[PDB]
Amino acid sequence: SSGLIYTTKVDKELSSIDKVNDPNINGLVCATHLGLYKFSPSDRSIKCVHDFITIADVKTGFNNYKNCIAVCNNSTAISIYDLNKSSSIDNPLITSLCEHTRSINSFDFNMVESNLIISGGQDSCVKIWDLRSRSDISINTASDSIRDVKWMPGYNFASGYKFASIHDSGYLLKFDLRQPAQYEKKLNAHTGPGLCLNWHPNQEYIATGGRDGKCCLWFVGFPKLTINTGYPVTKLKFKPAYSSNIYNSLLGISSMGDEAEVRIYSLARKYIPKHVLLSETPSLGLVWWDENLIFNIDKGTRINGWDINKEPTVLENLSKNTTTWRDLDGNGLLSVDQEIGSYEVAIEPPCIITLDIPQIFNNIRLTKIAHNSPVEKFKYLARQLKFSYIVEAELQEKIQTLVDLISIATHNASVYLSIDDLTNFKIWILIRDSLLWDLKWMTSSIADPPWDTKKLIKQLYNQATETGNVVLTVNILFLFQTIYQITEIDIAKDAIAHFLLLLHRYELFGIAADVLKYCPFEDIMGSEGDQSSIRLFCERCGELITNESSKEKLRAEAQQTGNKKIMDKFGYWYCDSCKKKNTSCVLCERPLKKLTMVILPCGHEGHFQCIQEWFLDENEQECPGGCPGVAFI
Amino acid sequence: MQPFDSGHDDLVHDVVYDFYGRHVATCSSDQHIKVFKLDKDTSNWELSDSWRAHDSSIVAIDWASPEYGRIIASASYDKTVKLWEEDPDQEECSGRRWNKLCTLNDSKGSLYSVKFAPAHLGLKLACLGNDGILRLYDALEPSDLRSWTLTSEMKVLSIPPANHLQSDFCLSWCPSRFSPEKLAVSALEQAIIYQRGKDGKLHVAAKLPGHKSLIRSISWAPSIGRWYQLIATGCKDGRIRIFKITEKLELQSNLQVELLSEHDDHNGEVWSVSWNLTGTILSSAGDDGKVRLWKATYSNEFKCMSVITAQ
Amino acid sequence: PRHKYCCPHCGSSFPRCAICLMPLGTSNLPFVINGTNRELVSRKLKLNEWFSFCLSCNHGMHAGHAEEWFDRHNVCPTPGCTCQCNK
Amino acid sequence: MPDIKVELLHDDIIEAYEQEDLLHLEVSDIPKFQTYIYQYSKLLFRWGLPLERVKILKVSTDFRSSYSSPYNG
Ligand SMILES: [Zn+2]
Ligand SMILES: [Zn+2]
Ligand SMILES: [Zn+2]
Ligand SMILES: [Zn+2]
Ligand SMILES: [Zn+2]
Ligand SMILES: [Zn+2]
Ligand SMILES: [Zn+2]
Repeated sequence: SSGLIYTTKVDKELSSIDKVNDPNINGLVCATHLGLYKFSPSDRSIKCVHDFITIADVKTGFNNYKNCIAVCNNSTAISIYDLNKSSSIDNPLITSLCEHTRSINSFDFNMVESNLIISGGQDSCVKIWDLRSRSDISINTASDSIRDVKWMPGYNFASGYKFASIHDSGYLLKFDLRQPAQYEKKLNAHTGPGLCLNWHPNQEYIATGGRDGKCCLWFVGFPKLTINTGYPVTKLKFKPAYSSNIYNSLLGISSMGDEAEVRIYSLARKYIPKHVLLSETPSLGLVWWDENLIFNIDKGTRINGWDINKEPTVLENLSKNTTTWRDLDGNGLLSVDQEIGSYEVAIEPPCIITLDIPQIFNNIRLTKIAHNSPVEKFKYLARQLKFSYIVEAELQEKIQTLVDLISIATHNASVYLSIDDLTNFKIWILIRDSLLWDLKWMTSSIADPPWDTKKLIKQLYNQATETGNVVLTVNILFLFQTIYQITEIDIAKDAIAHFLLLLHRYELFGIAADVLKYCPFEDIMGSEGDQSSIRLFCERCGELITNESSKEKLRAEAQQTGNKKIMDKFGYWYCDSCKKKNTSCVLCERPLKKLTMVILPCGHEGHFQCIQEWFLDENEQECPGGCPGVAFI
Repeated sequence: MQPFDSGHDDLVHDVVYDFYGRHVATCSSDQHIKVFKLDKDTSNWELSDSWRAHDSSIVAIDWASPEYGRIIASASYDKTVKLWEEDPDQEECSGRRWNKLCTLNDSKGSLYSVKFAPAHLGLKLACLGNDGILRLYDALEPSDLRSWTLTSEMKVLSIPPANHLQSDFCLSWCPSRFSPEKLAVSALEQAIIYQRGKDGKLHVAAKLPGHKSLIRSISWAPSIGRWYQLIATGCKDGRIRIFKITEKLELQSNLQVELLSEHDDHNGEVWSVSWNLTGTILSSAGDDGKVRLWKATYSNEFKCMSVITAQ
Repeated sequence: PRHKYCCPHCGSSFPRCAICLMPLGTSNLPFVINGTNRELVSRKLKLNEWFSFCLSCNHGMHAGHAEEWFDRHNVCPTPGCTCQCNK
Repeated sequence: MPDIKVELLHDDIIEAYEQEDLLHLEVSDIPKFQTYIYQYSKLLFRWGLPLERVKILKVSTDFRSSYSSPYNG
């Protein structure tokens, strides 16, 4: 990234990291490794490594104890170390402290009183020791498993006598040095275990976190702010600064697992992070060196460092506006009228701008010329136009095709002239006269002239598809594609499919059915053939109602005779296998042949009039046949 | 129609229509999706549902085809894609109306773009994110909506991006029902068209040139009868680019790319482009609160038709 | 399955409507079938989206779609079928 | 709701309203109108039609003055 400054690699595994609280030197303590990892801005490397010789986090001392490092090794005692006592002759051990009967989960040096330390763990007891001298003061936590205990920070800028505890019982317990065995403030932090505890650097605000994934801010001087991270949060480290307002606090939310990243949240914007600092491997711990630099360790054992004053902001990269269209003219066109805020003091609710572009444009036009409703026009031209057409024999068929295409062109010109748009009446008059020219040369029987039928029809098609007249180009594609090869079959079929999808986008379905019923291209919408076919099994014998014998007999009788009305006797209301006579209506018990109305949960037929009368006029809710249920409405 | 005020507590990122234009789904960074409905009475927008979908900023949304039900799909910065099917029995503005179907938590990076395929491909879904690979999720049996299988895992980049926070990905499908399957990938600064050959696998078909900065949007155009196809790309640099794609019938068709027009009229950063249903008028929204409409002139060159200001 | 009917063996939806190409047997469609005293109007609107089919050509429609189609035409809306389902 | 400002830029309807001509012809549309009209005027003068050549030359000269001495003294 841009703000990345320091990086290296470690040959062995790491567990935690802490900062040497010293403005003179620029080292770090990484946790059984305990290395004084010193970084230098001249080379941007942490190659200066002083090789000084579990569920724990390493911590360094403050104030007069400016050189003490505590780490847990055997999970039963706290081991103190000194950086000055790192020589070969000098013993690199300080007097250890051991009273915990179970595993130690946390410990922390105090920032105001250097001779006082705190810890905790699964032993359900918070103890206080002394470094100048078994603990001195022990506080029972009522069988609550301590995960984190942190001191109240001093943080001398332009106190330290209290501490809090997070627990597996989801309770935040504020304590006091001068008030042992009695918690000062008790708060129910989270449902389930709470795994995070830290204090705000300036104000008395405590931000926690646990298995609920809700980083909740608590006032200790139902929560103040709630950040629904969703993942189990494991670590929080506030930035070192003077935050006069509590909303201008940069907080490092991090988790442990296969998806771990350094996320630096500002409390002013609890929904967008400010830095999503990410490494090649999942991270484990993050610490703040100063007001700018923050380091981390990872599963890949790389001591990466970032500069938050030279990092891109996540808010700037996020999408700010969007547009979509609803139809051809632009009856519905959207935006978002949202303002970008800051990470310091949240946002007014954004306004989605739905605009009637044709109405606004007509208003501005009529205003400009003083010194309608083209969706209805599209409906009118979809409904009222004639899209459908339906060796001497071929000549006669071609002549008849030209004649009734002339008739269709005349009808289209007339219905354009009915609504008074001359710009397409002229087009269809041109097409009609070109067809008349072709008809007169069929009856009478270097580049082509511009009044040639194929060339002129193709040029009018190209002008229509460049201008945006969907209806006219689609009409030309139905009427003059097979006889005049205008474009490829793929382009024509795609245009017809897009026109039918456009008709489906409006509530114009009968028009789309009219268009698809007489389409010369047989595979426009769907490739399964009969997608509306409903084959039935017999209610008496159980075999499928195919009635092939009846169809064969009626086809033979209609072939031997000269009428097509014999084939109207074919139907699926009777069975040929079991000789079922007819299907009866559920209300009137009359024969039912041509249109039914199926009741869904019980499977009963019925006329439109019978079912409609029973369910609207009589206002009944059950099936007429009698069924254990309600087939309402 | 009139503008309406959402209940969103932060920025709205992606807004997508349904098929019929009667429903608007707005996904935002406050971990929320708000689906609105267009009432025939009084001609104003009323809220229908508003529920929490993800644990981070939802950056993309898309409706499915109307024949497969009321399905939206949300991609966010939680490295997940979650689908939502509407249950009409529940009351409106209750939060239990839209029920989760499946969570496609397979990306190692945060997902930026989700797009449904055209309805003639089946219920097919696409994903692009910070990992740098294009993922295709198909329901081979559309009987059950909870059975999604990853059918294509194509690497659109030579290397994954090291700078993960400075990236933006977009996808756009080709709505041509009878042309071969085409998909547009705008990964970081390129734009690659992907076709399906006889092998059943995606292949690189053509590359849109230019694009000096990050690509914030891409939009294929619905060509109703045209002999060419249009792709509109919006960039971080602020330049609208319209590419004239021509197709002539291992891939079954070769593509030639000609930059038809270039427009830097947004003095800033372009965040979205979207054609209309004719493929003639193109919208373009910038970071200045301005929306411009582009229509092709008599020559093969688009020009700005209007500017929409939101004072 | 009080709002959506499917095959119990495989889960596939019903055969599609011949007018709007939506799968039949599903209530609460995205549109309103305003086919050819507010309670009776609402009952008619929710009655228009039912399962109606002809017993001579076996082609399915919504009730409102079949009522609106056969108020202007007299042939089955499926391509390739010549069956006067009205009378 | 905010206030939305709409600014039409090069609207075709306004430009059609601002045009008194049926067509906006140019010299690029008809490159050789002068020579063809002049030669047909010469051919018309060779016939017994001396007014038609004056009509056609008046049309040509009107268009030439639109996009831009034997009878003087
Ligand atoms: Zn039978
Ligand atoms: Zn009856
Ligand atoms: Zn019944
Ligand atoms: Zn089945
Ligand atoms: Zn229907
Ligand atoms: Zn039929
Ligand atoms: Zn029938």
